[PDB]
Amino acid sequence: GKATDRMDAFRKAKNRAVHHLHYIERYEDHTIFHDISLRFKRTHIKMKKQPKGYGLRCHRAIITICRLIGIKDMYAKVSGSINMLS
Amino acid sequence: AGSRLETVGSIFSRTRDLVRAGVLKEKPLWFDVYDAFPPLREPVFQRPRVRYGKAKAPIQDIWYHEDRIRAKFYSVYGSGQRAFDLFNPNFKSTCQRFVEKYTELQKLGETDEEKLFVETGKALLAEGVILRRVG
Amino acid sequence: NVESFASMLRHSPLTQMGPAKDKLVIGRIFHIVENDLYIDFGGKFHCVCRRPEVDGEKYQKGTRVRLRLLDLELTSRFLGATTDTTVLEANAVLLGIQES
Amino acid sequence: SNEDLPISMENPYKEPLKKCILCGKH
Amino acid sequence: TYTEDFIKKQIEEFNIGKRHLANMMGEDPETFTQEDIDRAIAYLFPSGLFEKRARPVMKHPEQIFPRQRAIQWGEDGRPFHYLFYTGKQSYYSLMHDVYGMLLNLEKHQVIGSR
Amino acid sequence: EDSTDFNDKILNEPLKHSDFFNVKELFSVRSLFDARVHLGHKAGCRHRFMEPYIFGSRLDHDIIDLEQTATHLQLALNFTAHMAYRKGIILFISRNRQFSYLIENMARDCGEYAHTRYFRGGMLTNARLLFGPTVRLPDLIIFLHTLNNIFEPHVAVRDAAKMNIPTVGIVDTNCNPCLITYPVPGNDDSPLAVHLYCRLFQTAITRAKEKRQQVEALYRLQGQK
Ligand code: FES
Ligand SMILES: [Mg+2]
Repeated sequence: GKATDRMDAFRKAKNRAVHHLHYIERYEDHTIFHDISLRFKRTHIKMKKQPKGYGLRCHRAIITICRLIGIKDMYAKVSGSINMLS
Repeated sequence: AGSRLETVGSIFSRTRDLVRAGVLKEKPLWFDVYDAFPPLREPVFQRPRVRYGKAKAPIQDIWYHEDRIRAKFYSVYGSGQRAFDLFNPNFKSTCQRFVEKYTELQKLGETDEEKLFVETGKALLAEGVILRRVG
Repeated sequence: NVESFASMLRHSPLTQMGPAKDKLVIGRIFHIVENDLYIDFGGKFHCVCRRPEVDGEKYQKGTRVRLRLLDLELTSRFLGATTDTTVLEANAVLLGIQES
Repeated sequence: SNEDLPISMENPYKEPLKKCILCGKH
Repeated sequence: TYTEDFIKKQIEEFNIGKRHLANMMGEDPETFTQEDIDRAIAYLFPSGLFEKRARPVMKHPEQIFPRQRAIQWGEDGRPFHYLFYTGKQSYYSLMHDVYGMLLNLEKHQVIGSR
Repeated sequence: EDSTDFNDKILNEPLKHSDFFNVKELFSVRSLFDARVHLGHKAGCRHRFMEPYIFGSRLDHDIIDLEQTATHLQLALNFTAHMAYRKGIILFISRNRQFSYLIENMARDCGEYAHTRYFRGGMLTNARLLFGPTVRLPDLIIFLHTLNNIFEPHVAVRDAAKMNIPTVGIVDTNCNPCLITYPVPGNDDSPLAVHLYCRLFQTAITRAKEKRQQVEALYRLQGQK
């Protein structure tokens, strides 16, 4: 969301994200199905599957996204460029 | 709500998942019809690429055995005064008539093109066809 | 004993015609804008020939004429293009009027 | 099977390559 | 926005107020035209403002409120016009009618005006 | 208590038959060949994602395999009819100026809609602002010409997939069917083929509309007694 006032940028981004929703598949509704390793532009993300009780040990942003998705337990390591948008 | 991610998945996958998650309270009208009679290919967006190196398209040319005959007829004689009628599906051109006779004489047993080609022209001349050679 | 598509394509007039270069066909005028005459000759696209000066009156909608095709679709690829540029019409010469 | 299928053949209508006025001359 | 029900209530206030204004001036409510209304409103509410669109006015609601398009879809939700989703169903329905009359002519075959 | 029976007998019933409206009798492989539905563009204009539907190239002129068009056209006509039977909004789109009049008339005859003019940005994604907040968008879009006048995909193909609207399209050898739900490989240039498509979609829709009035009359008549 972009605007001159900060309160107006929060609305645009918030109301526009519900129209671009994903659906994330979860293994037993607590973690991912398998280990993932990709590269978006220059940013490397290597996520790993973990059992129940492991918790979230990942970048603070990923911790905040995972709670929104519903992933309780997963490990992730970010390398390359730490850009919040990539 | 909804999902405007045209590149991610398809309208069916994106709608099937949101309905099952609870976001969409009512499934759209077309949904029940698509699940019953789905298309042959799932409409997923895929970016087109260029072919490099020795890669080539699998498309092949459509040739027939009678194309060798037509190429020679047009070279020896060429398209006659008679004009084609492409509208008429069951239309036979002067060249096509020459092919039918040329092939019919091949069934007899002649194994050479020169003699078989020459004999075919004579038959048409006997039938009244006009065959003016380029010369 | 239903005819297949491979048999229709083999015995079709267009298929057996071969290269359209210097082929005499018969077209039908279906639209006329000023002198321009839009003609259909059983192909994918039409051809736009200009009204002859000698006898133009006879060229009205429905009139059947004689053509000498040059190309079935005007295409060409130019510097920098990834695909051919098509004009969506054929190239032909208006010889005269067909009389039975 | 069917006999109306096309065949793997080279272009019959292909025209000979053009030559310069001096082709074959010294 | 002004609905059809609102306009219908404005038509009833003008008709009643048109009979009051004739009772004030001593005229016949029946033969009381709009020219007499403008003359009575300028005597009772005299305004010398140079802009005539800023003076007191008592006209018919069909001449005051701007014309508005009717509703284009019903309860079910289907529009009433086949060229609705163009956004200019009236302009294109006219261009479609004119271009249809130019095709018929081909088949079977100013001083004051501006 | 009555909606379940009303819904099942009317909506679910046609979904149990392979061909409820009998649309396979409306056309044939020979009916398409006589309309020049097999004639495609040249090889240099060929699109990569249309190769599977190309039978071959005769003298640098791609030939569309009509055997696949029939199977693809059967699914589009069936899907089109089931949406008209369900009282869905159908919209026709084509930017070919040669056939703009023909298409606009067909939509009017079959009680459907058409958009053959310049497509203003936001007709679908920003509709509530252009028309109104209670507007109802189409439930099915039919592309008679998937390209615009600059030989590029129509913007509605992408905008329809954003709004989750299924699309039916007539894709030629120089088009992109990746985002078209039910594509029909066939010629989209000659007038003898466009008149056929319009005649087929106009008939499949008119049948379904009349088919529901018979199913409802029977249910209403049977319900009372
Ligand atoms: S072409 Fe110039 S020498 Fe053969
Ligand atoms: Mg095309």
